[PDB]
Amino acid sequence: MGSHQEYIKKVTDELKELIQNVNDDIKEVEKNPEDMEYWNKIYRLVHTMKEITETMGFSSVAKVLHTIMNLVDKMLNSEIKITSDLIDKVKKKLDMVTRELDKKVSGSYLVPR
Repeated sequence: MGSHQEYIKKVTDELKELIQNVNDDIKEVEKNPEDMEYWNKIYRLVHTMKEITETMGFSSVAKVLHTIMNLVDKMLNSEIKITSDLIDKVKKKLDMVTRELDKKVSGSYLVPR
């Protein structure tokens, strides 16, 4: 393989740090739901996670991050508004990214082969 494995190693653990930063930011949104500055950060950090899993080829993982992109994009506009429980949906999906990385060693996403 004509690729640097050392790069993939870094990107894997930077993803855990990114999940930590976003879940810490979501704590401050549970405090201030209508904080568009915090949702600006979370959108752009989840964008970086999405780009990572798309460049790894994981469409199932990328789908989870792709839901957050659309979700938070709409939060920026008062037309849709930020529901308190909806912030918990963002959090729970972002929590799931770690548990979805747990499948990364297997790769058997329901298909027989």
